[PDB]
Amino acid sequence: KKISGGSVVEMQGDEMTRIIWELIKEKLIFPYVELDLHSYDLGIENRDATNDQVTKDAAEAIKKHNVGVKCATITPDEKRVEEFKLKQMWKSPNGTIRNILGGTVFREAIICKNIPRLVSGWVKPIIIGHHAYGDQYRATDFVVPGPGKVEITYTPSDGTQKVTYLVHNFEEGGGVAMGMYNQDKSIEDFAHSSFQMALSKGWPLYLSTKNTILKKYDGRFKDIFQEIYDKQYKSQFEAQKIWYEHRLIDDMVAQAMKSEGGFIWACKNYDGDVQSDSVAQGYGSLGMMTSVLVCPDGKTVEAEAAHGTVTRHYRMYQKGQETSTNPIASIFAWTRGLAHRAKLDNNKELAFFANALEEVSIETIEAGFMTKDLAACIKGLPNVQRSDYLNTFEFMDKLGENLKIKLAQAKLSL
Amino acid sequence: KKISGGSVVEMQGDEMTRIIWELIKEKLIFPYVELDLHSYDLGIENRDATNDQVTKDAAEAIKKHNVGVKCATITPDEKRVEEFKLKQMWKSPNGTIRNILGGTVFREAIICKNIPRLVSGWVKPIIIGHHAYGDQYRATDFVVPGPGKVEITYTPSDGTQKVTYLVHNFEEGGGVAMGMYNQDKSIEDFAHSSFQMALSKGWPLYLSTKNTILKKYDGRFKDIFQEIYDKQYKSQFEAQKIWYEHRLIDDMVAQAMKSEGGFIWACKNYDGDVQSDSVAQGYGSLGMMTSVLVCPDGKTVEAEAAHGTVTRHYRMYQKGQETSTNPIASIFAWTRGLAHRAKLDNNKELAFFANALEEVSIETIEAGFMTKDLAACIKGLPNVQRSDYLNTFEFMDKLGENLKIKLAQAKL
Ligand SMILES: NC(=O)c1ccc[n+]([C@@H]2O[C@H](COP(=O)([O-])OP(=O)(O)OC[C@H]3O[C@@H](n4cnc5c(N)ncnc54)[C@H](OP(=O)(O)O)[C@@H]3O)[C@@H](O)[C@H]2O)c1
Ligand SMILES: NC(=O)c1ccc[n+]([C@@H]2O[C@H](COP(=O)([O-])OP(=O)(O)OC[C@H]3O[C@@H](n4cnc5c(N)ncnc54)[C@H](OP(=O)(O)O)[C@@H]3O)[C@@H](O)[C@H]2O)c1
Ligand SMILES: O=C(O)CCC(=O)C(=O)O
Ligand SMILES: O=C(O)CCC(=O)C(=O)O
Ligand SMILES: [Ca+2]
Ligand SMILES: [Ca+2]
Repeated sequence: KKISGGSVVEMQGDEMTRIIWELIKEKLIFPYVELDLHSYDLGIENRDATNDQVTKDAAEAIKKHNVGVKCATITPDEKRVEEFKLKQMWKSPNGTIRNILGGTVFREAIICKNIPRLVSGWVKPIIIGHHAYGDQYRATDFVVPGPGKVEITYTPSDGTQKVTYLVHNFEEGGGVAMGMYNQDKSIEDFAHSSFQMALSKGWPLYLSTKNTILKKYDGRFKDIFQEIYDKQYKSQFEAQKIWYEHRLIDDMVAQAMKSEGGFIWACKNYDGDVQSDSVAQGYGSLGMMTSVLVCPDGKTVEAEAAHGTVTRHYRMYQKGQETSTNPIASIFAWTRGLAHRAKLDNNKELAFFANALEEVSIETIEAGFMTKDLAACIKGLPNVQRSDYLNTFEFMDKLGENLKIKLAQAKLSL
Repeated sequence: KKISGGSVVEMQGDEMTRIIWELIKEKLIFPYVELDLHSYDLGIENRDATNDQVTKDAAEAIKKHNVGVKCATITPDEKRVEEFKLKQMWKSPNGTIRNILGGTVFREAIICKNIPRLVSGWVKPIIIGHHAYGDQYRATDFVVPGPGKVEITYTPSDGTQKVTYLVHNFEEGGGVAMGMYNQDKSIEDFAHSSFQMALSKGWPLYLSTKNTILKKYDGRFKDIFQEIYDKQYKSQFEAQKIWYEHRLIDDMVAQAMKSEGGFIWACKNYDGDVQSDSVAQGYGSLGMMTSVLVCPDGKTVEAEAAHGTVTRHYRMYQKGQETSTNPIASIFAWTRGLAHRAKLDNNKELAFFANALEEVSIETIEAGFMTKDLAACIKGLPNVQRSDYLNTFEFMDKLGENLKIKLAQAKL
């Protein structure tokens, strides 16, 4: 440890990403960077032991220190309750954190020149901002056990009126029902971040909704974006020869699929969650994408890997079999977090380190050293041989070597 | 107008699809087929005129006659209300029809061997069955004007305690809120249709949900599928060497993107709606896809194009400008409906005709006569010249001749 990093909130995860997380710290961060590290273990076991209170604490710590880096976590269902002998099916730690912090989640592929895409046309990046607050992650769902009436009601805080809407009358048998909601202020912040991101990149902005189907719910997003565009941002867009356009999600996914890339895609929370996986895989790997939650203040960020804990690879790890799991997304959670840390503190040595590690990661892959997913992009999956890639440790070690070299050359330079 | 078709419900649409619809009847269907045809105009003007009653009437007619073919329709938002001077913002006719009929919507790309895909890997078809009932199409959404409590309650029919849950307490400002629901029986029918489709195609089946997030709501879909699989179709799958698996939707879309295709994808209503467009475009055009609603009765069917009315091309049509818009999906709405009609009536002539029109459509494109979208698939869009594609009228004409030849050559 030499560079003085400052205050960072670290959230430990589960399964294969927890393995990779420790390797990143040991071989990449800790040798070169001293951090005041506020560490919260979001491993499923510690969440169960704390009644998921560690998750709320971690989110409050991020508010305090303005940067956090999160490892992927298990969101348990019934099967996970049985697997770990959990007390309850805990809520997604990502939902909990994003709903405490608010803001927009920006996701973008990590491009290496030698890696063929699955989608032939994307020669420019697609950047998905997605609203981080509300909707399905805050929803209230339940089983309808039998016949009866489901209603949803709104009571203003003065208690002077009540509006009851019929959801469904279940005449025969049961089913499921759910309420969900969003807030105007959170929607307004989301539009601002989306418009500002478009201007920062010089790219057109598209917002996707279902507003033809949900006329009030999605119509509110469409209206808030349009009001804020026509008032504040529309001339700035024209000055850069870019535009803002609302599209139906149906049209939007087809346009993106056939596009060349090079646009900002504003998504509702659920669409951004799902489409970012399609996009990341389309550029060739879920392991090559960045995800940063940018809070409305412009000060606080949470960087993360958007993919999951890679359970299938973890099961092989548990048997001693070789794994090749792409660490790049998890590494970029650290570099994006430290880069923001550096900016807040005007720390040039940290800013240099964060970019250096990003450069090493891409250069290493472009020199032919990669995990199996990326070799599968170059070859076909059925054509890949063991000699074509590196196991998770071998790849981390190669990154470690090249990082030491790159930082050694920087010190020698000038 | 020789072959006797039987009874078919026709639903007329809007904008560019409406133009193509009448061309298909004139140049393709009516010369070779006589039908007992119950026509319902779902064009946005007639729906307004009838206060949407025509949409429910058409759905009731499909229940009666077991087959319908639907042109794409406008679902109005505020901008459409002003455009057409509408009385109300009408609900989607597709939502209305699907929730009356129930069942599963099956969507599959129409493959021409000369058309390159956007997605490198898919050499086998992807069939999305999607639940036709409930969820977002049946939702109750509203604006929250200001601070206050939104709650959701369940009052059982047995007189027992009413159950109340807090949705959100808005502490400052307003927002939006929505209820939505689904029914056990509809989910069970959706499960059975999915398992049977996989066995009939010999392909593995995947169900995608968000059940880690919606634990009760999406958990019910996952539990019902798993229960019906274990007790009913499991041994049949193993005999055919296929399998059923639930995946989270995040994993599923990425798995699908990198696959070679060749599976049935069971989706919830909203996911199937959206993913079907991404899959159709990935095989290279929104114009090449079949969409067939299969009702739980095993009898009734509604065939449609899954895409919209193509407003942008319609606006150019309104200016007298040349357009190239892909009719194939609107045509396959006709062929799929007639094919089902022919199966119900055991009409071997109608069945032959329906297949022939499909073969003609594919063979025409495979010969190099295609609309602009398909030309763009081959050459890339910036490289497409005018000599590479036929305009919408030209393309319909070329299909009409190849059809006339294919049936005359079959007269032998
Ligand atoms: N950000 C988050 O905290 C987050 C997000 C999503 C899911 N999860 C959680 O993760 C757990 C597992 O979910 P899941 O199995 O649906 O999905 P997953 O962990 O994302 O992995 C599913 C598949 O995606 C591929 N993959 C994902 N990340 C990869 C990487 N870094 N390198 C190489 N391949 C990668 C692998 O494909 P192959 O099998 O073909 O090799 C893997 O088997 C669940 O408990 C879920 O709740 C967490
Ligand atoms: N089944 C239905 O009744 C249905 C389904 C969806 C939407 N709609 C309705 O249709 C209206 C417009 O929707 P939208 O503009 O979002 O999408 P759309 O009408 O489906 O088409 C939008 C874009 O998709 C491409 N496209 C769709 N069909 C095509 C075809 N047959 N041939 C060539 N290209 C095709 C065109 O791309 P390019 O612009 O690049 O040429 C078009 O501009 C709305 O009122 C909506 O409610 C109806
Ligand atoms: O939190 C979860 O359960 C999944 C999160 C996810 O898929 C995402 O953030 O893209
Ligand atoms: O009914 C609508 O408004 C849209 C329908 C749609 O996009 C679909 O059926 O896939
Ligand atoms: Ca996701
Ligand atoms: Ca659709």
